[PDB]
Amino acid sequence: AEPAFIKIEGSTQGLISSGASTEASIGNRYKSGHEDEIMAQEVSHIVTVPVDQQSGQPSGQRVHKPFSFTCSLNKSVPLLYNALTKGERLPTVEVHWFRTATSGGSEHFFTTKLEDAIITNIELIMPNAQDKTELLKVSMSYRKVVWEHTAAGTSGSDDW
Amino acid sequence: AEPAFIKIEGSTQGLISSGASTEASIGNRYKSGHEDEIMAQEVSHIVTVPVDQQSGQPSGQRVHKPFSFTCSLNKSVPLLYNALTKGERLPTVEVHWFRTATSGGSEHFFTTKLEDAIITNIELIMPNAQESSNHDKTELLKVSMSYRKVVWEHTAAGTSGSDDWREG
Amino acid sequence: EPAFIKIEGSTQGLISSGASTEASIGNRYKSGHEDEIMAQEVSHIVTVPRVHKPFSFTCSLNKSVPLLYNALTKGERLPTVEVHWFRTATSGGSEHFFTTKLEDAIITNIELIMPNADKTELLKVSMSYRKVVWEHTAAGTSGSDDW
Amino acid sequence: AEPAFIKIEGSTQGLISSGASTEASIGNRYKSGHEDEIMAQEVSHIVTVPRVHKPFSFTCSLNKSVPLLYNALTKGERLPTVEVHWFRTATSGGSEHFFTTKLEDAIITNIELIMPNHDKTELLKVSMSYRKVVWEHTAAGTSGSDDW
Amino acid sequence: EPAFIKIEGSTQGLISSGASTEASIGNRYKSGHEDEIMAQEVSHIVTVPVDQQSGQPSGQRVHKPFSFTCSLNKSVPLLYNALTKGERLPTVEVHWFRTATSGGSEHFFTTKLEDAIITNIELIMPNAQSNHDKTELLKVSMSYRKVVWEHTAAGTSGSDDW
Amino acid sequence: EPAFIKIEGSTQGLISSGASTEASIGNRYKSGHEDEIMAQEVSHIVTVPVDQQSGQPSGQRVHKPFSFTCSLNKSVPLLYNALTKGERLPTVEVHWFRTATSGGSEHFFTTKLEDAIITNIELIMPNAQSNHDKTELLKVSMSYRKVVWEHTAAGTSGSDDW
Repeated sequence: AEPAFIKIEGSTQGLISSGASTEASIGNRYKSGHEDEIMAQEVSHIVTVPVDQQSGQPSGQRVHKPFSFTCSLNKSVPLLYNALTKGERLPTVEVHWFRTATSGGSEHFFTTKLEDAIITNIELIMPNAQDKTELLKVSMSYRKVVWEHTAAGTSGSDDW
Repeated sequence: AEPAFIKIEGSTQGLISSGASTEASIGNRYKSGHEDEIMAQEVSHIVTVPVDQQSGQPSGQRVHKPFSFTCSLNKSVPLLYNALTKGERLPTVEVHWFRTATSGGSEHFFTTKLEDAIITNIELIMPNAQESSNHDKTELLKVSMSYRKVVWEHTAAGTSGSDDWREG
Repeated sequence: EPAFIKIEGSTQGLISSGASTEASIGNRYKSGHEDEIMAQEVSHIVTVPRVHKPFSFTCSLNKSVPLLYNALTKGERLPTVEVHWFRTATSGGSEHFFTTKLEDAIITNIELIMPNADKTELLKVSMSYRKVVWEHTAAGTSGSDDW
Repeated sequence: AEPAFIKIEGSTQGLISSGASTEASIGNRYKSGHEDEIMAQEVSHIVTVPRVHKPFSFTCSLNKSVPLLYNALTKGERLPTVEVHWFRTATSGGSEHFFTTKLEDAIITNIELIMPNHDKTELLKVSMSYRKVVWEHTAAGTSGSDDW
Repeated sequence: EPAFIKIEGSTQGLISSGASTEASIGNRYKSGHEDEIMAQEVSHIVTVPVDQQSGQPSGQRVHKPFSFTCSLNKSVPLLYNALTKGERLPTVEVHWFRTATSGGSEHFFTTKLEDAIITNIELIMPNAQSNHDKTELLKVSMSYRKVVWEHTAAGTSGSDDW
Repeated sequence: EPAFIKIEGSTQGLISSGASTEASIGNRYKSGHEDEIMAQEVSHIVTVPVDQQSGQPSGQRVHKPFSFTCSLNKSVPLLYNALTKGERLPTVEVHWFRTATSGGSEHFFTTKLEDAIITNIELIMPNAQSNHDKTELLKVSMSYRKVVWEHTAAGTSGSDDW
């Protein structure tokens, strides 16, 4: 699995992801290239339609569930706690997905964009220290999401 | 090897699986042959008959449960979200199952067809880089759907079956 | 080792016909039990607070599967479903040593799972029945009960 | 871990465990010595207070007593004695019998059969209530008991 | 590095007597602690009732059972007797061990219970599949009237009643 | 990568005093952090309630207890004292570490709690089968009235009240 990279813009704190993937921020895990992006080691997101469970037809509108990414303790974490606790809305959250390319390197092939996100949950876990880093799960609702397969040219979107 | 390939046609978006298994869509995992089919790494489906008591035998209408497949982030995924969000009815979903053949190659031996499918759930999960435990693995997209009719076909050996998922 | 299941249905006849032939299961073909389903798992519970619980076996996508769905969805009762259990014997081969048969079985659940995002897809078949008999064929002991 | 051997006597079917651990019954896992006892690969048992005894259970394979065990379960046959002999590695090379658990007029309450597919040999969990249990550390002299 | 526990009840005399001898355990015989139960596991919780939203402090300390896990040793029938008869155990004393400078084991911590009562005995024997060193396990859970914690090597006591 | 926690109590003073010294933890002695507890695990959640099939932000944020896991060290009896007596802890300070360029551990993050209260202490010792060559674990959970987060290496801070 290749890591994804997330650029976060805040209404109060500006470029929250600024310097997130630098040596000062993440250490020997430094990634040359995405200095102003958080490196996401996990992502999860669900979208659902309630169903009757008997006829199989929907029993209500679609429901968006929070978008989540997991990172380590990087330079953005104190800023993310500020946003969570102060209710700061983020006008843009943009995740860039990567895969192994022909040349051998990673290529950006997919994009997920959230508009006016709000952080609803931050979960920190340090696995037992006796190659892994502490984990920080950031969950977010939003007002609109757009999906883009950049390499093949397909996009879609929806409001919350 | 043993992934399945799924052709999806939508009543609004046409051939949703178009080009899903091409190099631009999935990269090094592109499979020449199934260009207009989604590559599915997992599949799950349940059909059940109520028993309802210590009585112990069938007691009510059978219930079909949603059919689901899991794929990676391919060219159709934005289209699939469009289908989920707009309630787009999918007139045909066709699953082709594969196994190792006599000669050593992959063989198509089973087919599952859905008629008037509707996507009810899309769950995206990316496992983490856990020091070569998830080297082979990729982000996964579990797509679930209900339908109005299913056909089961063992193409290699001749046997077929079918059933309707009644509305009421 | 796998178990082998002969299934006879009151509407579709020998449901197990050709289940374990190369055309049905591929390189997993077993050239002994052509007309039996090869079961990779089996589970069954009988309990008192007697209540029998459904008998279950798990197979892959073999040629009887479309017929098993027909039985389930149509409520076809199966007059006999017979399990033959095997073990490796003294010399070197597998020997049949146990049989469980069900009488007037009914399929109540079919759960299909494809794994591994080097094994095979799995299909769990669960069944009620009206009578079950057990018989350690190798040792002479038998038992039976009604539902 | 070494397996245990259980001698089960039933009020209707007699020595249920008779020949349970012989060549014809369990195959290459045949170990001569406990021919008239079932070879148990697992055991679990709980007693708790808010006394409450919970069922004693053992796990075996498809052996010659299993069809008889289903008869006991299905008819409610009271089994006047159930005796488990526990074994451990000794100073020398063989296993030594060091513990015994004895139940009086047990009743089988549950039989759960499971067969897995990197594994070996299907498992059958037999659970039973009882009217009295005796615990005995054979090697050291201490005993205990209680009624249900 | 297992713990070693001494148990006395008001009716049965030294319940842990000879618990860790060959006659009691066998090839796992470990000299020295002959009259103590060798515990392979221990678990214990103490808690304060919460009130999550507008949080911190909805109640009075709650003690939960102290439990240890051993094998089938000579004290087990004695423990079942204690469980079944409701025998009050005036003292249960746990000695914790760690790697020392010398190469041997050093006793550095003690947990004491006063008027303990056995609340649960769960016996589980894992499948012979391999597990060349696994053995039967016995989880014994105890209530008590007072617990004392002592870091013997460094000092520092603490205690509380249930 | 283990973290080190300095704990100050309003009744017992420097509770973490000598927690990581030889008398306290043995050959796991750590010169540098003598007056800090060594933490193997830490867990902490902060959340905002939301209207599920509606707009997101409803209701007050909810801070949840901060937790750390250590072994049986010199501070444990004091930590039990704080739990059972409700001792308010004016400062809890966590220093997080990572591998540096030079090869040594570097301090890069700090988490501080103000007026902490211990709400839960869970002691669990694993079964010494292979695969368990490490020590007993003690989960200490605390609520607090203020927390400060600091990325020391990069210059970011944030904070909140409870």
